[PDB]
Amino acid sequence: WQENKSWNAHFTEHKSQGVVVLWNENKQQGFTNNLKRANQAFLPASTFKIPNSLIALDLGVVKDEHQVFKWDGQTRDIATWNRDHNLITAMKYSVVPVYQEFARQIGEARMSKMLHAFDYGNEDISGNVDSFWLDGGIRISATEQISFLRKLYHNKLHVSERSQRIVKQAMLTEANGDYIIRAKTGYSTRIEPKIGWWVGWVELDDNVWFFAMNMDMPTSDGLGLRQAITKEVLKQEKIIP
Ligand SMILES: C=C(C(=O)O)[C@@H](C)[C@H]1OB(O)c2cc(F)ccc21
Repeated sequence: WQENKSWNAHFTEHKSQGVVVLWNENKQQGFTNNLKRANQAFLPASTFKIPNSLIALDLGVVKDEHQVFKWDGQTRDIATWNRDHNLITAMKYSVVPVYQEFARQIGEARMSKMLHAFDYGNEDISGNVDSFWLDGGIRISATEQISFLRKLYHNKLHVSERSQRIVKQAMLTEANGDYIIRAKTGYSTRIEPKIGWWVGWVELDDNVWFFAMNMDMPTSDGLGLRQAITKEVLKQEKIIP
């Protein structure tokens, strides 16, 4: 691991504090601006939609990426949640109530066994089966997110190849002729410290760069900084133009 404190400039530019962790897959080398915070374990919030999706698909709770999960008719504050979703749109709009229902169907015994099989964070699902990743016991660090994502990239998690391919499709965030980003955002507001996450990877022609960042997020106004700050680091490191 190498520490690169120069990336703190990108946080300071926005009156923010946080960590970005990068992993160069070809070279098996990691870089971060803060070795301590890189290994600090936090609630995953909606980054948990990655493992939750994989488990739901492997147990048949989700049949495929086209299956429609009808809105339950309860009007919630995020307007895009107040409609029917499939796996692609539920990931895109981070539709908590869809994933809460998945978790109830999975159940606590299978959820716990799956997170142990995935070596996921502290493997502790204490709390409500349908909210432990928001206000229960599960904690994961940025470097732990990378370990998990590397297994997903290589189809090495303890679920089917199909489930892993479908979730990677559903993680698609950005693509152009220079790179592909597959990732998931998170926003942990229920338990201090309030933080934002962005975790995933950048596919290049001849390498993949895994990333996991989190940052203090005292209000929702800064959510776009999750991606912006990460992209400043990726640009500095010549991973994206
Ligand atoms: C869209 C989001 C994101 O891009 O983060 C957020 C708002 C969403 O996704 B999660 O992180 C999560 C958790 C909650 F308890 C409530 C809402 C969300």
